Amino acid sequence: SSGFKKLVSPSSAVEKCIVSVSYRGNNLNGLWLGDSIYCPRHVLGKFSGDQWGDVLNLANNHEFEVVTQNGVTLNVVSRRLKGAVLILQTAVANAETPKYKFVKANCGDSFTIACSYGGTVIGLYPVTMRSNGTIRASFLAGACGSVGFNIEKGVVNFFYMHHLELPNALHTGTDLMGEFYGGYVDEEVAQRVPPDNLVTNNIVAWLYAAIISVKESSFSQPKWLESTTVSIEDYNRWASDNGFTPFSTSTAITKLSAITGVDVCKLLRTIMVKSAQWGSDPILGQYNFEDELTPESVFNQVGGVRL
Amino acid sequence: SGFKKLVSPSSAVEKCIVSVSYRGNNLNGLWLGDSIYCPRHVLGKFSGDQWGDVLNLANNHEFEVVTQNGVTLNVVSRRLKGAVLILQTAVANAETPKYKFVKANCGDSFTIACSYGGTVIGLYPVTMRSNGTIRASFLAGACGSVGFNIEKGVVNFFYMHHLELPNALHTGTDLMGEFYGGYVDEEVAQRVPPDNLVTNNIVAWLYAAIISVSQPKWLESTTVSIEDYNRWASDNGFTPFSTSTAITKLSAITGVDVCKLLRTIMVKSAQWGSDPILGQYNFEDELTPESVFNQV
Repeated sequence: SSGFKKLVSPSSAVEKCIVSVSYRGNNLNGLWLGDSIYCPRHVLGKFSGDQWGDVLNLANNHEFEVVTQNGVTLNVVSRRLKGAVLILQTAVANAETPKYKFVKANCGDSFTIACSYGGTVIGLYPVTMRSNGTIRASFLAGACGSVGFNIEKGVVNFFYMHHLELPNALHTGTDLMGEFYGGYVDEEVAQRVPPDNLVTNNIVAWLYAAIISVKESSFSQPKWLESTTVSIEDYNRWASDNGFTPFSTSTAITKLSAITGVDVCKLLRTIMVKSAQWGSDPILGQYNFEDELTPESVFNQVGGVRL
Repeated sequence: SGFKKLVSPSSAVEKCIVSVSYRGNNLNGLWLGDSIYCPRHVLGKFSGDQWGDVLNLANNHEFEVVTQNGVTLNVVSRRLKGAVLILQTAVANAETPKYKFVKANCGDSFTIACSYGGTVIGLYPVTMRSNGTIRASFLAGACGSVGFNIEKGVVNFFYMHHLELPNALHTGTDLMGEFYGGYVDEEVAQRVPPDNLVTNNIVAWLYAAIISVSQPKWLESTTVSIEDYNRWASDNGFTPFSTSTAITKLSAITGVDVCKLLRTIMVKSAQWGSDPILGQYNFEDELTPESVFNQV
């Protein structure tokens, strides 16, 4: 095991914003910021297609039961839909809304999931936005509405809101503008589950981690680190045909290429070599690629290494 | 997997983390009731028997304690408890959550409030290893950072950072002041015993696999004795198995016996093969049985 962890953001500023939203026997989590509550529209019931708007018109404000964790019932005074997200307006604002921002997550981007049940955050864990717009989480009945976020420069960044479980340990949701990741629908129908490639830039960061942690107690470089390079332009051609995302320039990647000495390309060739066939000498104890440790996460933890 | 290594939420804990500065020295503290718990070495480097004499020379006003809100807390009395220093604040922390101090056992996992200057900048899970150490993040958070979890509405505080070892290893005490693994707060040579793989956690991980799916391509159909397995354990770098309520329950969710799993470990241990378990070719020993049961 390494000293390079998949860090989670502290949840103080988010917990204050999570509430439960109930509508005619349906229950899930909502996100309270200002005088707006964001939650998945299916709290309205098992609908589909163009039914939502009609259902909303027929639904009534007072039928939406919203309760804070402190046991306070909030009154709803207006309702609307943005994409697959229902935004309920509260009579009074959340006095402790933090500085926040709705951002769209890319492939590889990592963030924290506030696993919630009944409006209460019961746990946290990191996840990465896969290539097929899904994420690998640990949700249970009622987890719907849980948000994905991180904290950067004192601003809460909301990237995700959980909507449903696509069979087999997979889940999907929207950003906070209401746009589903990928293009899956909040329905119980088809699961055209697209390609989930292994993120290349996270492998690079992870390899830079193994190298760094190995150098701390050895003189010799890892027995799996190739000496021959390959081109950025070249790796991609191989990636698309083998299930790997396209390598992209990253300041974080740069930062620690200049610190370890190794070059990204020696690492890329390593990916090819070990992908085609993994030897019998593990990287950080593993005989399989680590896909969710990001360049930024590795760089931020490197400082703690004994010089 | 859709079993994950869970981290506990931190709001309640963040309201109790503070900044404790002394004479040049600086680190984190835990404020509960009207007490602040922090490592005693904030006093400086001392040994054996001198901590007590050193404390008596200190002026409570030399202890600068600041909350995350920037409020300065006035220290009114002090004491030592094991390797932990405890300061009394003029006022009680009116936002003290229900809590309990518990000693973590080998294999227990909890969350580290990665803190610097009294601020939690991140969170990460760790597990208590057989030798009394925990593999933290290279960015482990300053001394005083606490390890905890939440169970049935109560915050359980198990650990506090005291000293760093190479390879991101750390150790410290419980909140009663007792060191894990018998280490001491001295920058001196100390023996660091073996870090064995946690059997009980491996077992829970396997069940998570069975459930992630018939009887699997590597599930082994043969059985081993418990005392037989522990026999082979003490000389292969493994922890002695000790069944619990959580384990017993996963064994009921699957028909799979616990001994068939103990077998699968022995086999895969000396020679794994090319049959992956949860897309992995190595053991995951940090996913506890309670955590797996809770995720089903």
